[PDB]
Amino acid sequence: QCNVPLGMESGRIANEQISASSTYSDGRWTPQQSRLHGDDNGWTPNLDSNKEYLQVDLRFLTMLTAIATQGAISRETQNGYYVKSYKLEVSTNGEDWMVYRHGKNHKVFQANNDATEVVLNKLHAPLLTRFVRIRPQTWHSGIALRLELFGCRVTDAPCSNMLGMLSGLIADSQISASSTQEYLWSPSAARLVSSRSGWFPRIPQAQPGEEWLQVDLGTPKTVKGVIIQGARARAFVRKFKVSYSLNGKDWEYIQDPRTQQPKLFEGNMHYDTPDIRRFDPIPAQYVRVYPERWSPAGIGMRLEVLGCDWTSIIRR
Amino acid sequence: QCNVPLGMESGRIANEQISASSTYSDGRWTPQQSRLHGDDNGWTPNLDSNKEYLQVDLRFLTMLTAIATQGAISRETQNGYYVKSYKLEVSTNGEDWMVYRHGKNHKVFQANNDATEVVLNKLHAPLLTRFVRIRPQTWHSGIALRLELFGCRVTDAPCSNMLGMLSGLIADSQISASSTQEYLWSPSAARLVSSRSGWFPRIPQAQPGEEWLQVDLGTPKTVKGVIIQGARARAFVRKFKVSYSLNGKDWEYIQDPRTQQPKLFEGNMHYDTPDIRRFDPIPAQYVRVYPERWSPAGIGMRLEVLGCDWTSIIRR
Repeated sequence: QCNVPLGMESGRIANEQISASSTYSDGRWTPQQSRLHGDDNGWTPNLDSNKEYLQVDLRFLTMLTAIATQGAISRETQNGYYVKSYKLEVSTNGEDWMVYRHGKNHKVFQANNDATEVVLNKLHAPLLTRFVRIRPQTWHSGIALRLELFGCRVTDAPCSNMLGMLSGLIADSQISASSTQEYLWSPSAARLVSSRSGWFPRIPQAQPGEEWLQVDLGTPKTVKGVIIQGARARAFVRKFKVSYSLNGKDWEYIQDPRTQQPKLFEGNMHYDTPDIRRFDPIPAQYVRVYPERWSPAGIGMRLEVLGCDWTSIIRR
Repeated sequence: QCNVPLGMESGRIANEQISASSTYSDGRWTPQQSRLHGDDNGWTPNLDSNKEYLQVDLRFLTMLTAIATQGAISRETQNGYYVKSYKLEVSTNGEDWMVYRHGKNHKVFQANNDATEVVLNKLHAPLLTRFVRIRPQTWHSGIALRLELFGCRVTDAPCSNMLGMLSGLIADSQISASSTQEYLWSPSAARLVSSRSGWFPRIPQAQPGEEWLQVDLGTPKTVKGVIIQGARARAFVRKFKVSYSLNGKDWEYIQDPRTQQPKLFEGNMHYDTPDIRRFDPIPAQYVRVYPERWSPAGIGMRLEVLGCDWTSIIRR
């Protein structure tokens, strides 16, 4: 299951992966002291306010499912400090941020009640991200924070490997679309995370079923899912269908077994925070994502395909 | 507490610090024989009248809180002499004098009833001064006086040091005002005690809250009070507010916690006799005194700031 400590306490998250908006000026409450069960104070900002944050760089896209926090007792004075509530803010690139929401509004996490006890919060909806910010909203005596993050990698699941949109392994020539906003479009614009724009059809406010992004994997693969992202009025896909082809001639949609019709996948709720959509493994060389509904600003999309190698050999 | 003998009996007040308007012509009743419990006569003037005085130079600004007197018995004749009542007159410079008052009128201190006993008078209101004159009003047989003075230094209190208006440590460039009566004004005019004039705004009969004197301490300091003085129709401030700034950008007034509004400090009742106004210690580099009420002759002011060094380090 996806609830493994990501490496604050263990040290797997190295000191340099931990930063903050600021730190207490005497240098005794650095971001690097924010490790859960740490024995030397904790992180404390320059000023106590709701505009400060602790930031963890997880290096690569990671599933985040839970957060645990403590306050800290001062080694110098024995005074206890703890955060009573915080907001969560995430990013795939460090520039584009999403404040975690519960329905319409920002989720306010209830945190500590003392300086020693661990308080764990499970996300009601797990989160694909790289950068994590904890932003204290209320505190006792002052802000002090020790932290653990919980989750897993996408590739922890079997046959899940990112097939090469993000990494560039899938070349520009292998990425194509029904139409593009600009002509002499660069196919790299459609790459999950690494792109700084996105694929936009000629009129992003387009017609359902008419537009598509196609990935040619170059050889047949076992395809088990996609990761969809919006684009940099924010543009993202809200609903989509997926079709696939082994031979480049015949296509099929992934079916909703319950409805006996092409499956309508849920898209994104934000332009940056991506969403994983898995499905029953299918042999395919070509995959198309067909946007059906989108945000008010129209279709904008970055994408990655998930799977592994295919075997045309099935035993008899 | 501020009731320590200032050095008449101990000899801390040296002979040269003691003088009088005159002395008995045979030289056997000199001002230097006016020390409490002295064993050789006492001070006696050339003529017995209410126009004579004994004068003590305390050298620097000193808190005076009590006076003790005796008469004296003649070593030569065994006749006893004592002062029955006296007035008190004080000065910061030896030129400008204030007769101590009780309400509207001069305070007449009741003194001795015999030649041997000590009679102590506590001032109903303690007094910041340098020069002290005892002026006998009534006497038995004749004027003879032995004396002790009681009080303390301002710097006996913690974090109280005069920050450099009086001494010149605070340079002319660090002293400024909202407006001045004369242009090409010398900032040194505003220095507590050492100035022989004072700060006057363009129209000393001015509008409340409109005028101010500013001291720039050159670095942030812990500020714990001011000493205000009038100027040389006598000009002095009667009521004032104090504002302060750490960063030279943001200002705050010292608040009256009872009223939740800027504190209205009591000013002077005389042009020369200064008054100490302490407050809760605050970090500041810049301090402004804003006159709100003043004597009929308008705003006139000399000033000193009180405090000590600041530490931007507060332990956590």
